[PDB]
Amino acid sequence: AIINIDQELCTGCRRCAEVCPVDAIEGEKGKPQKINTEVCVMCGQCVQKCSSYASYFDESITPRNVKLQERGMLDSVKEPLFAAYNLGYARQVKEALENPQLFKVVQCAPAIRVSIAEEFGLDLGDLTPGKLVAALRRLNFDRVYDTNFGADLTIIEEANELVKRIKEGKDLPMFTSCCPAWVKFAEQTYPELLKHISTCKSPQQMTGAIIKTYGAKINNVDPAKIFSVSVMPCTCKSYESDRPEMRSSGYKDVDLVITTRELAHLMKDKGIDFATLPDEEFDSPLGNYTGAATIFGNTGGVMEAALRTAYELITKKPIPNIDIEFVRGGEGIRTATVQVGELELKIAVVSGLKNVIPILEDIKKNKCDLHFVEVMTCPEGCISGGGQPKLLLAYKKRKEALYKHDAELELRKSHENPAIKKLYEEFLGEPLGKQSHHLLHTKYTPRK
Amino acid sequence: TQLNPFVVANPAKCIGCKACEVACFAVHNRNNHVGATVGTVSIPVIPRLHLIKTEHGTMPIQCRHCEDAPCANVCTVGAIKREGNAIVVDEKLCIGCKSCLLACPFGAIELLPQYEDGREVFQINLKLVQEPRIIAYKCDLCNDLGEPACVKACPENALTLVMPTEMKKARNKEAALSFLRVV
Amino acid sequence: TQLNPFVVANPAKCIGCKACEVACFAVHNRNNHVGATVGTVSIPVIPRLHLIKTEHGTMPIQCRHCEDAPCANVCTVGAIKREGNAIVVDEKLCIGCKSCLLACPFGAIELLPQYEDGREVFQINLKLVQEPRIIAYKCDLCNDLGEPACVKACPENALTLVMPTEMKKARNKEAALSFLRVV
Amino acid sequence: PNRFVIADPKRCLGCYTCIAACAFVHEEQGLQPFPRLYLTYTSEGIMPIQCRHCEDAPCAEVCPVEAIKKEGNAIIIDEKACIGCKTCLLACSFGAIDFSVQDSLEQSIFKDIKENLMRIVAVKCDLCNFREEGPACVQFCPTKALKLVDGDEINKMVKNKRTVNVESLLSVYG
Ligand code: 402
Ligand code: SF4
Ligand code: SF4
Ligand code: SF4
Ligand code: SF4
Ligand code: SF4
Ligand code: SF4
Ligand code: SF4
Ligand code: SF4
Ligand code: SF4
Ligand code: SF4
Ligand code: SF4
Ligand code: SF4
Ligand code: SF4
Ligand code: SF4
Ligand code: SF4
Repeated sequence: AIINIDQELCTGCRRCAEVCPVDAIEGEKGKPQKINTEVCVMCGQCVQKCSSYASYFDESITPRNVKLQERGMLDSVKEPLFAAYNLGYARQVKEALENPQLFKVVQCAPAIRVSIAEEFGLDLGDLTPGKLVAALRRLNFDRVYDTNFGADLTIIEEANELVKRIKEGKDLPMFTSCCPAWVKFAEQTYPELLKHISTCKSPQQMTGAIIKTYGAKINNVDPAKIFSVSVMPCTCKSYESDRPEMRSSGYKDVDLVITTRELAHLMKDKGIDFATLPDEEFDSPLGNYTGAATIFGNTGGVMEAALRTAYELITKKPIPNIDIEFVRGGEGIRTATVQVGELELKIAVVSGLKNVIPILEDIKKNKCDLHFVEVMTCPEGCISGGGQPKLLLAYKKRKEALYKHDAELELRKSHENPAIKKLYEEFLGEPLGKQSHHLLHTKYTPRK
Repeated sequence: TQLNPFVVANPAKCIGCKACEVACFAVHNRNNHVGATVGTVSIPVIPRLHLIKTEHGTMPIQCRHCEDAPCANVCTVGAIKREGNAIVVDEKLCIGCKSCLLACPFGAIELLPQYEDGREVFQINLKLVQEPRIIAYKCDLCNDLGEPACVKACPENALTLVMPTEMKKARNKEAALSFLRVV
Repeated sequence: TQLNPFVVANPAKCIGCKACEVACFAVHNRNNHVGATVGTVSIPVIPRLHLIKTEHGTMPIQCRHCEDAPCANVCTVGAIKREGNAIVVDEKLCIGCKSCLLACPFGAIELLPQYEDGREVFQINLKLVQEPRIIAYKCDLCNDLGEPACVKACPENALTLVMPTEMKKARNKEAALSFLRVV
Repeated sequence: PNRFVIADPKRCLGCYTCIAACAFVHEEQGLQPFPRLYLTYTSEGIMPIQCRHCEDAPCAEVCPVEAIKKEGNAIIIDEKACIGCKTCLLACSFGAIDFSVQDSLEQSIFKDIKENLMRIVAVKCDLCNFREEGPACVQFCPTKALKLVDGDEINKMVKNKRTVNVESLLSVYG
């Protein structure tokens, strides 16, 4: 029970059945609905199109005090409660934070810097990294890191995988595993294509594997009392963080995840304002990143970052490819062709999960061969996931802020990070060198 | 002096999504720190139109803005006045004398606590704790702000702002064309 | 699309025995607890076709099911519709505006109280007694039920159901055969 | 059933006499001075429109105060108890109800007369039941366009049309 619909508030308005990419909700034009939790793909977008908000001025329902216990939210938020509710993880994070024994480390996703500022009565899509890191340090967090380290790591891994696979072509139309909902859907309906999906882990799991093994040696702490919490803008990472095949060194790479709304609730409970907070910086050993890792929030950013280094790995000499405009969009299926290394690439990206089913078919993929296709279950990338707050019913402001943050940095190619060079020199050696295959990869074999 | 408009529902194209009340609550409470985002709402929610569901479907009901309004006449203090084209309650002078709830036959007025600057508003001398001030809430047809917000937020486009003068002319012309084509 | 059939009477063989109205009344009031036996009828009798007599013979007349029906055009509510091959009246949207009586030149529509479940229907708010509800009555060609009941109840077979397309073909063939046998 | 009044558009000049008579009779009686018979201009013909007295009303079923009621053989508004809830204006198909407001008058000769001469409530044709004479609209018309139809005139017209149809069908071809 993660994505549930309360039956004392739902009026059967059926508006949440028009955006579900699986049709996991069963009901009628009237009467309360119900979620088929055995087929649900956990996209989280049936939450932001719900508007039954039944108030507590009547005693015909629960008294709005036990409801916050069931939802798992904090007891001092007093926000309106809807019907299709996400499960809460704030109480466990607060209780773990109150413990002064566990070394605490938190991870920031590349959409928290543009979404949380709307929770405190500011402009829509305001880039405040320094205020965010200052608040996270003021939350009694011992270490704060950016998951963009794992983003650059998985870009390098995906580029190396593409260069390896283009030679001796074997499952050439591969897909990326950045979106756990897509992997869940592939397990659901197409078990015969579990080998097409690339074996790269998500950047969150990249940083989770790095912290528990490499991060224990950069400091003087044993890798057993470390407590890792990741702030991801999606209801999509909770299922990825507790799979039995998604751990290394015996311990979970990340303990539990919280959406942006939960972090805002924690900040409100701590009673600290946001405008007064000064500007700070992240921890240098595991928080340095380049511009290419910043645009994972918007669609087409993963493909752009992968291309920015695959081009160099293919032609071995620099050609300016920082700016690309044929892979930008917000709806439908986007495609482009790139001529590099005397080879043509018919690259494409898909917005939504229902849109990829046409070109996923084994006969439709046999005409263009679809050299590189990534996936985002929520439309317009992760910036419209279940973690982002409601808008009381836009999306362009956050992606424009992310693009401006990308353009304002002095590093564009996802290889100039000194942290990556140091990590390769000290810990991993070479990519895909029997050490990356243990920590940086996983095998998708449910076959259910 | 001319007829006042009033919003009316449409039971054929209403579902019961409650997405028209939230827009009203968000547009009226701009002084209680709302930023069109759930999470900045630190106050309980109070709409103006009320959705009612029965065997023959569901629809919202609200104030019809009567001309010889019973609610305005029974109010001894003088809170309810026809300030603009529509009929509006005044929050400064209301004392909660519940005669309004015995006047309006539709029931578009509800007594709820006031919330100003994001906090509950208390009284001077009552009970030993304090007690909140109770005000009458009803539709004011968004006279202070722009066009109505319950419309432009209905996904099915069911709510309509009807002026009772043009509708009569349209119905008259329809009847005249229907009868004159047969004789 | 196909032209609506309409039942017609042959006056040279009709007697006026009024055995055709009774069958229609019995066949349309199965929901009023009639068991094809006089004595179970607790409802006043209302037929659909109406019999009249003049100096030159007796016959009944009924709805001719006009294609460009004036009765459908006059009604502003829209109760009269062409549900099937025939044109029918709806007893749920009728309001009693007698203008449909001023449209039909054949006078096949009569405004009479509605009877359901063996008892007279009563309107909700009228005057201190309750006024009955009045609905239009006309021939609907028994589309919901089986074959027309006015036919198969006339002893002289004066009532005939005609198709206004095949009959024209028969007339054309007879005229051609009559003309060609002389030339 | 109920008695009402109908105006065939063949002999209506739009001379505004019936409208003014209906207004002024109700004014001198002591009721609202506004007319209850509306002249409408169309693409093909001009016909006055009034309250065809519906036998189920669609009016008394929406009034919350129960002001509209059937009296004698007509539908009576009972203005004293009416409050102004514009609900019967939604449920009238022909649009036979207007409200007693100065702006409800269209610009015409009648407006000039009423402005050179000198409560808001719903007014409807009450068929002039308070007057020993017939309706004022049918009586003051220069061309006698309007006519009052009873419960028996409908039956007479129906029987006449039915007999004419039967006799014609008999005489011409069986
Ligand atoms: N892991 C991971 Fe990703 C990163 O970094 C997030 O956290 Fe995304 C976001 N925002 C989510 O959910 S997943 C898909 N790739 C684009 S972004
Ligand atoms: S979370 Fe997504 S897949 Fe699951 S029921 Fe909601 S909309 Fe459907
Ligand atoms: S949107 Fe909310 S209220 Fe409407 S059917 Fe879905 S869960 Fe129920
Ligand atoms: S797009 Fe991001 S938030 Fe949405 S399902 Fe995929 S990983 Fe989760
Ligand atoms: S409750 Fe307020 S508005 Fe109503 S009558 Fe009393 S003072 Fe007037
Ligand atoms: S509150 Fe009721 S009585 Fe007062 S104007 Fe509105 S609908 Fe009429
Ligand atoms: S018209 Fe305006 S004030 Fe009235 S219910 Fe609609 S949104 Fe609210
Ligand atoms: S928004 Fe429209 S459809 Fe939804 S409850 Fe309101 S009136 Fe009905
Ligand atoms: S009486 Fe019934 S059928 Fe005749 S016009 Fe009125 S609504 Fe239509
Ligand atoms: S009721 Fe009269 S006018 Fe209407 S279709 Fe039948 S015969 Fe023609
Ligand atoms: S066809 Fe049916 S409805 Fe018409 S007169 Fe005959 S029995 Fe009555
Ligand atoms: S049953 Fe036949 S013979 Fe008897 S009255 Fe009717 S049409 Fe004439
Ligand atoms: S009195 Fe007669 S002619 Fe003059 S406007 Fe009235 S209906 Fe027309
Ligand atoms: S306006 Fe008068 S007649 Fe019409 S519904 Fe309201 S009270 Fe009844
Ligand atoms: S006002 Fe209109 S709906 Fe009501 S009885 Fe008169 S004509 Fe019929
Ligand atoms: S009957 Fe009397 S009240 Fe009705 S329209 Fe004619 S003059 Fe006016």
